[PDB]
Amino acid sequence: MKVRPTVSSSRRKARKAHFSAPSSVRRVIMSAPLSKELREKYNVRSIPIRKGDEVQIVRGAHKDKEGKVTSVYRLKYVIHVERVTREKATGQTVPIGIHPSNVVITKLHLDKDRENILARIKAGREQVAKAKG
Amino acid sequence: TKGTSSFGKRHNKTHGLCRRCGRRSLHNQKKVCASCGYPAAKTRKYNWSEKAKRRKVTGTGRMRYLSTVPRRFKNGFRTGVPKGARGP
Amino acid sequence: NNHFRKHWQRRVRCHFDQPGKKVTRRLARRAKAAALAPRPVDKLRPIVRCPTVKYNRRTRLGRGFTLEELKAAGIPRLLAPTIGIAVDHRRKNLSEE
Amino acid sequence: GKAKKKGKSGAARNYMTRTQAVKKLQLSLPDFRKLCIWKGIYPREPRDRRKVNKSATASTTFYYTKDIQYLLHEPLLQKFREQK
Amino acid sequence: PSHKTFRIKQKLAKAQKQNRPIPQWIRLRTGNTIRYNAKRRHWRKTRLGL
Amino acid sequence: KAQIKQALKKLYDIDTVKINTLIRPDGTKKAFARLTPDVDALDIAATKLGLV
Amino acid sequence: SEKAGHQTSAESWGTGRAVARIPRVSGGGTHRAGQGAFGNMCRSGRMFAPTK
Amino acid sequence: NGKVKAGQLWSKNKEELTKILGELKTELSQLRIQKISSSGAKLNKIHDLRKSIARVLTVINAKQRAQLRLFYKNKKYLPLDLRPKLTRALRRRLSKEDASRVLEKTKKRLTHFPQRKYAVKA
Amino acid sequence: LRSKAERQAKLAQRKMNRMARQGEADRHIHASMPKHLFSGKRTIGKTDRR
RNA sequence: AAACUUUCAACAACGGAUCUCUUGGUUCUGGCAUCGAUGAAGAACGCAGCGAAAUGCGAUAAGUAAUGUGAAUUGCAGAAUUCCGUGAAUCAUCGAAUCUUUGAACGCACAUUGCGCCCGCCGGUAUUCCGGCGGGCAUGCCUGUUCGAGCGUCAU
RNA sequence: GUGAGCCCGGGUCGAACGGCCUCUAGUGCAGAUCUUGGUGGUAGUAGCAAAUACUUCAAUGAGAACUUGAAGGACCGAAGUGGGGAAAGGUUCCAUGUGAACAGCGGUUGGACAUGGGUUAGUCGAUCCUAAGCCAUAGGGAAGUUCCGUUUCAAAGGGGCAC
RNA sequence: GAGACCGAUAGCGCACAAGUAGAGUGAUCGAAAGAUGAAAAGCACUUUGAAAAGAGGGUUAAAUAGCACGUGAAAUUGUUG
RNA sequence: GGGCGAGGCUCCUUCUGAGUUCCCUGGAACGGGACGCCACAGAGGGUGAGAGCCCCGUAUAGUUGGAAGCCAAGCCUGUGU
Ligand SMILES: [Zn+2]
Repeated sequence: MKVRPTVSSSRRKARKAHFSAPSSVRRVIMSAPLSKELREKYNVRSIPIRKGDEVQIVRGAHKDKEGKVTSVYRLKYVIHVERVTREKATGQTVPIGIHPSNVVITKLHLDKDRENILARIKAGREQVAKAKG
Repeated sequence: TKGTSSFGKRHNKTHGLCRRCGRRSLHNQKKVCASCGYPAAKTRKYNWSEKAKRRKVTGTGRMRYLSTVPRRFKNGFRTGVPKGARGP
Repeated sequence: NNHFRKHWQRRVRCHFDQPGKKVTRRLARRAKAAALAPRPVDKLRPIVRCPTVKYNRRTRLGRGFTLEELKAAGIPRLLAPTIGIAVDHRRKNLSEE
Repeated sequence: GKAKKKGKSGAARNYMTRTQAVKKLQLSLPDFRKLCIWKGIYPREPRDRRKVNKSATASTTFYYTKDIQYLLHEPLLQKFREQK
Repeated sequence: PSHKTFRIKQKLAKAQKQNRPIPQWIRLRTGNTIRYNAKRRHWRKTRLGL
Repeated sequence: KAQIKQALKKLYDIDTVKINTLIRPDGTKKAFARLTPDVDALDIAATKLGLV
Repeated sequence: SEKAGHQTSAESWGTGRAVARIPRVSGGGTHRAGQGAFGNMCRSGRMFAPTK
Repeated sequence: NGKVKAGQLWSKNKEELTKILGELKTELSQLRIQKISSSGAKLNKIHDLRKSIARVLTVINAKQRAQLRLFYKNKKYLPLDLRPKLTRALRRRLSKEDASRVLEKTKKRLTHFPQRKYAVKA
Repeated sequence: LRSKAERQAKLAQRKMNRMARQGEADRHIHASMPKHLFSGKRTIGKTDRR
């Protein structure tokens, strides 16, 4: 149960915020869990997904399909995974939108900012664990 | 002949465009706007038409300066730059 | 005898804000006590007797101590409001008691 | 476009008499002569003096309008007023 | 008429530039609700009111 | 007209004999600048303006 | 709201041969013109005994 | 080409900034004619040129205002655009010193009988 | 894509074509119950129409 | 007997009720005090590669700078991002800026993109002509400065 | 089940809902020349009859009385069914193309729809002048929004000369 | 931040490019209008028509969801019995 | 009369627990069954159907970095014109 007065439990306000959130907020909303190997390596549970990540789909009709994220299409809150496409009538291929909560990240596209994110999340989790233990 | 035949003589203009409020309500002979009361200093408004008041009240336009004021109040009308910011 | 011959609905006052106003008053009192600590939250009031023959059987707190009371207690009139004593120059002492 | 009016350009704008120069600079005659000598403002001669001033004679002194404009910005005017 | 003021001709210029149908790429946008120009003007239907 | 001819001289070294102007029905101004007979408007449009 | 169903200008067309005597929105050029107003039985009107 | 970054602009002084504004305006002037006479990827370049001109003008204005503030640092009267904005009511509000001025009798009374720190035993 | 957008533009006109408007600029709302035709009484004196 | 009219049923029409939904209203409660001549509210006109509107913005024109985040925007086209970075974004924040014609609206006017005046700067053969650019010129009132008027009161 | 109603079967459909006891109300419709919306008979009916009038061949086109060219026949009859303007309109002007809608019949045509193009001045107007008239200023009214006042009971400014 | 409130003829006039479209010389008056599908996967290709479209064949879990689009009542209409 | 002032408060910032385990239906489990785990968090929302443990958030102590104010235990000093 929420206790703070700045927290609202209004369903109308929650849906308005979710469907009118700007792009930087939608990046945080469009997060995906890490694989078990990545979680034990980095001590990180979830991270926002971006282009170049390797993902495995764990929900839906395209389950157990793996591939690279080719587009993070934030306008309909979906991602596109390579080779996870369907055929239009004319025979061309159109990508299939997958929600980031239906995939698991198997390989991270690593750079300086991603390492900073992982390091600060891991440090925060460790200091929370020491404070609460 | 007060109807259709008389309606054929309607080719003058009682009102022109008013410079201040943009409506076609500036009386061409009196030089007084029927809507906003130009060229009087005050804008014409009355309490017997709350619809007319809310058609032109503050916030129905652009708020080109007034919309920036609450953020400046929230930051306390501060001046200067962030410390270590690039510039002159 | 019902007085509803004016436009009474224009100035009907409801009191849904009674608990919120109690909360606001309590928060203001807490802030005042925290600002005034370790001093008391109020001033010392004298004991006075209510006027008229209906209420002269009962005593209550008054506004402030008289100048004669402060002089007989040895408290200067400029020091008295600075140490939590309320001062009333209008009241006089008509009796010894 | 619009028709020009006579006497609004040319020598009438190029020259002014000493009376007009003194009234323009709001000086006395000794101060004006002193400032003209100190700043090197020299007398001039129009081709036709009637085009500049209809009441001009042979003894009328003329000056350049731009020279009087330059004299308008001389800091000695404030010195003259301060001394007065 | 042929005799017109600069202000009047400027407002007529703005009306002439506004008098168009919507571009066809508008309807292909994601979440588009605009189907046609609902403020389109014609010289026989609605007066400019100048 | 003076601003148009000064702008043409400053931008393309173009010397004009006369300039006519009209405000078009869309609201923009159109200027007909007739060049001096010394220069060729076709050559100027080919080299500088690129209108071939 | 206390003003709901009352922000219209409407007058009855009187006793006649055609229509009911409900107040009707004046003016023209829109669907609302001539339509009933202010009644609890009318669309876009004030409800009977508004809640306080 | 056509993208000028603010980091290199912050180090220049006035002369080459006005120069670079001159070129960026000149390639904007030619590629407008290139836009009306042909097509391609040059539209990104005219967009970049417009933003570069905006950035250069911003840098020039900022450096001029910084120099003017340095010049007017120790002067009594400042230009109106260099004076602080706040609101009109804030600018007409009394100064802190004038609002804090008290009378001589009040100062003596506050000096010799201030509000004391005290407690009452229970 | 051009064929699809053109089909969308043609399908956007179906309601106004059923309403028989002369294009998207015809938004005229006519009076289907005029006050002079649906109010008042005819007396012995001056009438409002012949 | 059919057709026609009516009734009953199935399917198909017409029309948009019902049911479910709700980035919206309505009412209450809590907090806060912040418009404008340093030019407001409002109006008009413009600005995107491809927009009419809504939204945003002002010729630095769906925007600039600064801070932060850290890889997009998307309908198409075209370009990305040295990804181990002064750095995408229709991102957030926002202290520096820009801010057209107007409007209490302020040179005089305005049913005119009309007519001026003052002072500088630049260009065209130019002491004179022509053109452009910049800064200014409303009213009432207050304090002060300076220039004055009056046998109004005096001294000399 | 007397009844208001309740329950089930079958078909359709797609995300919520019900029984019992209490609590609560914007709680039960055939009417109000009721409101809004939708739909019939009338009825393929009334009608589409002022302004004298049309016809032939060819082309275009899926389709031609009302598109075009030619060929004929007529009308306006110079106070015109001609050639140009003022007000008003605002792009209706011109070229190219065109599904539907509109042109009370049709339509390949169109003032319709779509994309583009088009309005060049020292001499034509405006701009300048004043008329009938209107508005500032001085000053006086008015609680005031403002009213009167336009030459006033105003210090309301120009020129010249100077050793 | 909430509600024993309303759930698109309700609730603000406005849940939508709403004080908009539109009307009036003007003061002013002032609407109608939400819902395909989880995802456009918004029907390739063939055939008939000048075209609109139709039929095969497809997509979809479903077109008995085809941008006239959730469900699809009644008045009223067509066919069949 | 002056000057320090530990410490505290207000405001933006970094960070926080646990299943996508097996079976059935289904286009898609967020449904049913089984086995667990977290909980100062079983408020709310999203995700292809009713999700504490898929995601954002939610609870509580705190924990990074920054700015400007206020309160303040105490401590140095001038002394009476
Ligand atoms: Zn006006």
